[PDB]
Amino acid sequence: PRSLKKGVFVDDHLLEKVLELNAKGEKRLIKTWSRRSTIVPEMVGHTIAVYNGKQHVPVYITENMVGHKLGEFAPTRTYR
Amino acid sequence: EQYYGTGRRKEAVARVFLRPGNGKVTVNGQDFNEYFQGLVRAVAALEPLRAVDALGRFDAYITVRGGGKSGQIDAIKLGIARALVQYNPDYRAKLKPLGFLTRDARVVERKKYGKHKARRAPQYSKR
Amino acid sequence: KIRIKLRGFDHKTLDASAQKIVEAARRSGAQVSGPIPLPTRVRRFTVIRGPFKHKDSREHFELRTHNRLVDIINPNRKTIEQLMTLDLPTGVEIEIKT
Amino acid sequence: ARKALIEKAKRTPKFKVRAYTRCVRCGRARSVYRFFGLCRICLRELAHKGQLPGVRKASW
Amino acid sequence: GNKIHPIGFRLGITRDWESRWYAGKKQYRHLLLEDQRIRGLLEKELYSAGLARVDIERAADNVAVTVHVAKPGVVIGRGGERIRVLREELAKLTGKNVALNVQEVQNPNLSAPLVAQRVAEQIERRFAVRRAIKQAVQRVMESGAKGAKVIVSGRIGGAEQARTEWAAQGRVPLHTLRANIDYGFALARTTYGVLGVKAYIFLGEV
Amino acid sequence: GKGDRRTRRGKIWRGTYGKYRPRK
Amino acid sequence: ARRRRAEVRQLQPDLVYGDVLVTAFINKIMRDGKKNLAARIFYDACKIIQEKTGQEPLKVFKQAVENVKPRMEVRSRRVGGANYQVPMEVSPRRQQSLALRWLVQAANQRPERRAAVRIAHELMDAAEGKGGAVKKKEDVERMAEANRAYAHYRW
RNA sequence: CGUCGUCAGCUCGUGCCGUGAGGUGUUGGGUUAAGUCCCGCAACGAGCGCAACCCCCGCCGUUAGUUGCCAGCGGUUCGGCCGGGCACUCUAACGGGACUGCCCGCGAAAGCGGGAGGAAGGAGGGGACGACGUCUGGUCAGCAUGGCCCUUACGGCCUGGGCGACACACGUGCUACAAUGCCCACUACAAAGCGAUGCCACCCGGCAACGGGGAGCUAAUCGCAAAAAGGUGGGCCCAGUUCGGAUUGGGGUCUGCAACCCGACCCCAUGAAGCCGGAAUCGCUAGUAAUCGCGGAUCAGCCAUGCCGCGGUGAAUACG
Ligand SMILES: [K+]
Ligand SMILES: [K+]
Ligand SMILES: [Mg+2]
Ligand SMILES: [Mg+2]
Ligand SMILES: [Mg+2]
Ligand SMILES: [Mg+2]
Ligand SMILES: [Mg+2]
Ligand SMILES: [Mg+2]
Ligand SMILES: [Mg+2]
Ligand SMILES: [Mg+2]
Ligand SMILES: [Mg+2]
Ligand SMILES: [Mg+2]
Ligand SMILES: [Mg+2]
Ligand SMILES: [Mg+2]
Ligand SMILES: [Mg+2]
Ligand SMILES: [Mg+2]
Ligand SMILES: [Mg+2]
Ligand SMILES: [Mg+2]
Ligand SMILES: [Mg+2]
Ligand SMILES: [Mg+2]
Ligand SMILES: [Mg+2]
Ligand SMILES: [Mg+2]
Ligand SMILES: [Mg+2]
Ligand SMILES: [Mg+2]
Ligand SMILES: [Mg+2]
Ligand SMILES: [Mg+2]
Ligand SMILES: [Mg+2]
Ligand SMILES: [Mg+2]
Ligand SMILES: [Mg+2]
Ligand SMILES: [Mg+2]
Ligand SMILES: [Mg+2]
Ligand SMILES: [Mg+2]
Ligand SMILES: [Mg+2]
Ligand SMILES: [Mg+2]
Ligand SMILES: [Mg+2]
Ligand SMILES: [Zn+2]
Repeated sequence: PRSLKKGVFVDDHLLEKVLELNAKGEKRLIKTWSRRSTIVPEMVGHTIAVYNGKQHVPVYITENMVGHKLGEFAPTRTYR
Repeated sequence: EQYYGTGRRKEAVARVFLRPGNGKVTVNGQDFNEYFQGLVRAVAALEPLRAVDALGRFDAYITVRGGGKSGQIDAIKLGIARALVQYNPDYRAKLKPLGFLTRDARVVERKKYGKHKARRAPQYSKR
Repeated sequence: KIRIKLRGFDHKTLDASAQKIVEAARRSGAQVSGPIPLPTRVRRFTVIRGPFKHKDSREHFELRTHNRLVDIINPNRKTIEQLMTLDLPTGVEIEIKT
Repeated sequence: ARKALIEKAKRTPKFKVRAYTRCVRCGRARSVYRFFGLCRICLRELAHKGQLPGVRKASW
Repeated sequence: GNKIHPIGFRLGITRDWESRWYAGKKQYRHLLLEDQRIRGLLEKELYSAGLARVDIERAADNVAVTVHVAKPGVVIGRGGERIRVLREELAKLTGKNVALNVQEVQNPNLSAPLVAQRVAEQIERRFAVRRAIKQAVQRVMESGAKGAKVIVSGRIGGAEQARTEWAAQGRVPLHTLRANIDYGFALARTTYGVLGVKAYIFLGEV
Repeated sequence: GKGDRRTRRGKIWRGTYGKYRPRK
Repeated sequence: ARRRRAEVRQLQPDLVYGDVLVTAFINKIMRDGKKNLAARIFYDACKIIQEKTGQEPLKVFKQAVENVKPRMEVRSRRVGGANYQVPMEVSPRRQQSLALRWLVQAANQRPERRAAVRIAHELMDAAEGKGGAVKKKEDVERMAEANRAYAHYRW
């Protein structure tokens, strides 16, 4: 039962920093602190380093995860 | 012609207007039984009349506001009790002994702090 | 035919204010609607007595606001004079519409 | 109430949300009333002094 | 740690407020903060005069500040120089054309706040606490009063073991409402720490 | 019971409204 | 009750039979102060005993009660490192209490789905000398007596 | 501030007694809820506590009518709507009322039992109020404060994370295990409160949450607001079941810069444990307990089933 409304939120920090990295092909890594941002189509194929609070984690974003958030892939706590 | 009282119970007041007639009773524009739809208590309200063989010589128009049905039932009991003596002080002599003329003072006791509700105190363990 | 409102925190500051008006304009205007007592609106504050823990003590404080009406009909000429500028109560506030 | 933190007064919140109240008398953020801009402690104190007009000891 | 403020307890009767002004949920908090800010500069200034109370009446941009003191002269100044400077300092803080009456105390030995201040001072001047107390209780008892009582906190004479000195005469019924007991608290900064003075003065009843 | 959000009591208890308890 | 001896609450006569003992039984039936719901239950039962029986419900009632009152019971006590079931006579006030309580208790043990039926049957079933309410009453008396050896501990 | 504990009790002055610590008074007999009052007494009084003075509830009255009403009448779009009137109900200021005063019985008294008149009867019910002191109680993280300690960091700013981890254990609660019940209709009866960029009538759209439009109120006058338990009718028929709503999959709506960690809400699907709970243990003496719903503070929103209040229905029992 998830929901935002109308305006699939995305911090432009990386957006206009990825939609641009599309023009000159692709790239290698984009470390961000904005795990708030929603993953979107034009991200597929990229690799975003998401800060979990102590480190930036490598995340090869794929089609199957186009609707999820970035934090969802950078687990916060360390357990057993 | 007319005879008034009032009667109050658990914070519920009622206008009791007695008049010579059959036994018709209008409560907020409804038949006694129309208002007290199946509430075994009801009968009580008119008890003051039966006390003095009345009912079969009187009629009553009642207005009521505040509280709840059973509280209103009692307000009416006191109103009708007062109105009856308003029509004849000699009614006290035998109407009083049955209490009818007393206002029930007991009301919802205040909710104190530290308790769960006035008296119910919180549950404590390993004391 | 003036409608005046009298609110406050002291119930004697308003009685010595609604009558401060009526009696005056009671000899120059209509016989007035007398002072009408509008119900009060109470504001409660409940506080834990001590600074730390002890969430079972608490003390109760209320800020009750009293109200009045008066309401004199016949906005006469000799009325707005015995009144107008002869105020006294200081903890009162006044509204006027008619 | 670290002086540095009583910077709350700083309109500039960047985002209206982040703006929160604080006791105007002790800086206490944890239990401040709106109608007084005072926390439950400072409030109890001044009320006792009689410096809070109209405010009395409620009993019933 | 029991017993309520003897004043806050007596605001209904035998005791009026120190601020008489109506307000609504939109102003109250402000006219309050200010109303306080006033007592701020005031009490930090008029100290020497010996300010026992500061009533504040309001009407509408009108401020009826009434500084009560024992030495109404320290308020005024040379001819009338202070009650000019300050009276201007006030309207400077809050642009509200503020008045600023001044009253003398018919006996500063019946001003609980003062008695506290007095004793509280002697403490910083390193006096013998018990003496001060007994004395104060005397002054008050002498110049009228049906009862009186002073209380000092602890670390008396720089002692490591904080204590509490007593002293009192005549009636001082904190429980009876219609008592009319003035009360005053005086602090007491020191080379070794804080002490606390409390003054109680019982006068008349009904 | 009061814990069944798809019932009258459910809504009332949770002080909400919806299909199972619309505003009259 | 350390000071006085608590006077017994005097109840309001029945709305129908003008009986105080009825109000009691009703009260015991009642739970969560639903005196209306209570009253009805008893009454419907009265009409059920009125049908399946030719006798008047009020009288059937009285009887059952009378049959379920215990005249003896054992009250436990401490005596030199040991607890003893001391037979004790049973106070009239307490009898009526135990009787009315038991009926209702037993009644709600019955299998019949409808409340009033359960009260109905249990009540009439009681006046007949049978029923779980009466069995309790008997077990209690059997409990007492059966410890008459500890009767000298009068209490 | 908590606590012993609203438990009574803790003391002083002078006198008297004792070498002295100290004692007497405050012990004793009667009586109270009370060191409450009486009687006695080498003591006579007083202070802090009891009590009383303050608040709420219960009966009545006097000013005072933008909320009551055919009460009585004239109009009727039968809505107290309009005219009209303050009687009534209320609203809120001020007073009256109870004193063991009266009668009987018992006392020596204080008082005790009982009876009348009274709304109320012997502290009418609830609250505020908690003595000298005890716990080296609690709080240096509300604030204040002596002393120590850091002063490109033990100060300051951000972005992100954590305070929301989990094999597991306990406290306090919530919702239940059902027929004195659950569901859907229809219809009743409250009290306190809160609301001008805030309550939000009504209308339209949507299953709905909610969107769009929009009247009204500075609010006894408009809104929150439905009262729920009840009452009436109908369904379920004893089943883990039309009990119970945990968990999980979807699809949405709001607040907010932003709901992954970590929001509430709606709708569909899912439909867990649970059949009344071992040893042990908590509350409450009556409008109390038990049940039912309603408001508020904080607050954008909310993790409130928590607190703090409000009113409806309304028991059982106390030998001792
Ligand atoms: K200590
Ligand atoms: K489960
Ligand atoms: Mg209740
Ligand atoms: Mg608690
Ligand atoms: Mg708390
Ligand atoms: Mg600081
Ligand atoms: Mg905030
Ligand atoms: Mg805050
Ligand atoms: Mg269900
Ligand atoms: Mg006591
Ligand atoms: Mg002596
Ligand atoms: Mg000797
Ligand atoms: Mg000697
Ligand atoms: Mg002595
Ligand atoms: Mg002694
Ligand atoms: Mg002694
Ligand atoms: Mg002795
Ligand atoms: Mg005494
Ligand atoms: Mg005694
Ligand atoms: Mg003596
Ligand atoms: Mg310690
Ligand atoms: Mg400890
Ligand atoms: Mg320090
Ligand atoms: Mg935590
Ligand atoms: Mg673990
Ligand atoms: Mg809970
Ligand atoms: Mg629609
Ligand atoms: Mg979140
Ligand atoms: Mg199972
Ligand atoms: Mg079953
Ligand atoms: Mg008790
Ligand atoms: Mg709630
Ligand atoms: Mg909120
Ligand atoms: Mg949560
Ligand atoms: Mg809630
Ligand atoms: Zn504060």
